[PDB]
Amino acid sequence: RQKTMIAEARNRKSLKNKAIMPRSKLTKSFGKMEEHMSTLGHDMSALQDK
Amino acid sequence: GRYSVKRYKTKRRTRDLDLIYNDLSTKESVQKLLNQPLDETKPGLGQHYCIHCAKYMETAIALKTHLKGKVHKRRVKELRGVPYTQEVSDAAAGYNLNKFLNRVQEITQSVGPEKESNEALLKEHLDSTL
Amino acid sequence: AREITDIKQFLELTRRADVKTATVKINKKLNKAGKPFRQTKFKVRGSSSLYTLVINDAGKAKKLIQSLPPTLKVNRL
Amino acid sequence: AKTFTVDVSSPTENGVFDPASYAKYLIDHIKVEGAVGNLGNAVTVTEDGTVVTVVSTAKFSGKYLKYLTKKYLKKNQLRDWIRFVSTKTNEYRLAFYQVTP
Amino acid sequence: ANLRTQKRLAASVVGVGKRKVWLDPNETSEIAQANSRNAIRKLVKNGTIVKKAVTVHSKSRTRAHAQSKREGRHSGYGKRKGTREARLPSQVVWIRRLRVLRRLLAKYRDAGKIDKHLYHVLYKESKGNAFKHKRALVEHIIQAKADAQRE
Amino acid sequence: AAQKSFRIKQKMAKAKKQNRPLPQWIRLRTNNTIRYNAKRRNWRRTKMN
RNA sequence: UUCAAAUGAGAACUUUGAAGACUGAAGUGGGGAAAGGUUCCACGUCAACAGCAGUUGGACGUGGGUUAGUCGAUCCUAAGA
RNA sequence: AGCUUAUCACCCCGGAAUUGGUUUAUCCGGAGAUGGGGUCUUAUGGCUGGAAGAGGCCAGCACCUUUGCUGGCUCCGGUGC
RNA sequence: GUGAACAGCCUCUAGUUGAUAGAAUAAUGUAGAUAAGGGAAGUCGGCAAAAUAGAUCCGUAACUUCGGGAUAAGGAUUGGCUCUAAGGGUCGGCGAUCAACUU
Ligand SMILES: [Zn+2]
Repeated sequence: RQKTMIAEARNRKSLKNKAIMPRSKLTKSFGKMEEHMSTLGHDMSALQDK
Repeated sequence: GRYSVKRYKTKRRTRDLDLIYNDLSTKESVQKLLNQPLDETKPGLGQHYCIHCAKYMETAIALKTHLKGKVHKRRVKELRGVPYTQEVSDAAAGYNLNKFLNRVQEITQSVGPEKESNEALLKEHLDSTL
Repeated sequence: AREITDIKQFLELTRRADVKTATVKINKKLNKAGKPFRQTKFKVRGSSSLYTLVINDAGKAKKLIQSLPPTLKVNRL
Repeated sequence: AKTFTVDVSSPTENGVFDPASYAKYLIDHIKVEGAVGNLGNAVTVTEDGTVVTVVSTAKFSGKYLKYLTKKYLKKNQLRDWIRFVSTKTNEYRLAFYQVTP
Repeated sequence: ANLRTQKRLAASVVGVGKRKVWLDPNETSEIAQANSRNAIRKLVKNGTIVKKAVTVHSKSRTRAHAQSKREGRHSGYGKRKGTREARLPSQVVWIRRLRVLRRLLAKYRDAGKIDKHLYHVLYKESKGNAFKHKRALVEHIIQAKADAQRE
Repeated sequence: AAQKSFRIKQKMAKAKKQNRPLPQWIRLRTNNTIRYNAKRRNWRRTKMN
């Protein structure tokens, strides 16, 4: 999984060109963080309300 | 490519450290090459000949600057141990082991400190004359 | 643009009869390095120049505001 | 001395974060005059449950605190959803990003 | 559609080049409706157009190499490629040295460690050489004063 | 240029006001021989000195 | 040079985004003089032109746009007329 | 814009060999040096006014707006053939 | 940034990604590159190519209008890492303190 993380970040980064966008300004879906936090082992009953 | 091809030609071939070992081994060999009568063709007219780096310099000061250098120390640090003959090459493969081991203990006992003392006499001779 | 030290000349300027407008500015400043305090800048708009008075002590500043003439328009902040 | 104050209400309420693990990370990974294990009378990390608090007589800065907190969030896989921000001077807090449905 | 004018205007508003500014491809009609810098500003603040922070140029390697140079590395004959003069002029060296020697003698004369006549001969001797540095000048001064009081 | 004289600018203004196609209500006229503007000008094709 | 989407009857060539590269401060940058003269900008827009293509264009059709007591000319004289 | 600030230059005192002062570069001095005090040009810099109210960096909050409004920070330094 | 350097190489800001495309990889060409042993037997002719090349040190002939020739020629070296020494300024009646790259 460490090697998989490295391989993912290799594609994700591309840093010598264009300065990865900040997350302050972007917006993400709901469902994505559902999957992420379920995989991490949390539950989303406090977020579904919201 | 060009560098290896044009440096390591058999025309420009140098003098095979085995033989430099066999030469620095004994007294008469080193004194002969320190004496080296006047030859019109040799670079330094004979004299000023380094034996480790089998090379004729022009002058005493060119010998000094050669000895105060890493090109000399490369060779002296290469020539300390045994000289890697075909005996070693075949003893590694399982062939004439006892000959190799006799040669090894012979160098360790007899020939090693012989050559070391010869090198030390050479060094203080050169440092005193230069 | 010009600074003033005296008070009498600021009053004369307020009563110069070519002044229509003034303005008070409040700044928060630190003294030496040390303590917050309230600087006040009384600016008056002449025809050619803008005259200004720097008052560090608010007590004297508000008494200056009182002694200002009444017809003169003033602008706060 | 110098005091710094982090708030952790937002993630802790929705159940992604535990301040005790965050303080357990800080109290060991904070460096003084070199490496870990020199917080002798100089630094005090203490939690309440909603607010973590640091008090330091030694060299310590809000950028260092942010660096440590972002490292912890990357450890627990929270960098891509939470940000450490300043609300007032030396008063910081964790906040979710602008995720909308 | 064609958001060329919008990219240009967003660059001119934000104060960067077009290579930075970013248009979310989902809000295409909302961006194409815009034909004014006020509208572009609205789209800047609402989060439809952002700034794309700077492409980095780090100096960790340069600072490390400079630190090794301070420590006395990467300076040998294989790294030297210009003459000693081009690297450091002897005129500059002599200027430093002579200013130093003049300043020292001035301070000694003003303090009273030395008289104006010995100052005068030392000035011209240091204008010439035979005083290689502060140490040699101080030692010569000490020898002079010692033989003087000996006389 | 950009520091023109008024003579040059006046000639330029005449050229701008001339730089048009032909109106359509002239096609519809009794005994109309004209079908295009043969004295039309473009900055890249011909120069007007 | 490439990938997806959008537009469109139609996309190797247009737009956006995602990548990879280039000019590398004696620039493929930012401004000016001479010359040019609206080529600037917008809206529509493809018959002809852009030695392939074209939904694009310095093209085609219609409009908008150049604000000075302080920048310049204007004034002075130079070689000269 | 106000106050202050300089190399050269100049003024008063005084009268110099045991010749002294001095530039990286050797010139200056009884036609008055060194030294002590002072005067001037104010290019140039420093403080203040202009001026933080501007601009910049962040944080928000309306979310129904084709302009919606608040809060914080904007400090102190260092170095060179 | 390297480096003596506005050289050459890479990069930041800003800008561009324009020059008809696709599939194969025959000869002959255009632009380059390598080659055993021999080394100018080639050719009108060493054309062209190769070799040399920067910096430190040693050393440098005839001739000379005494100014040069001269980088004559010909030789020893060059990395990295850890160290030593020397080279300065400001204050205190030798010390405290600060700082740069040159050997
Ligand atoms: Zn040798």
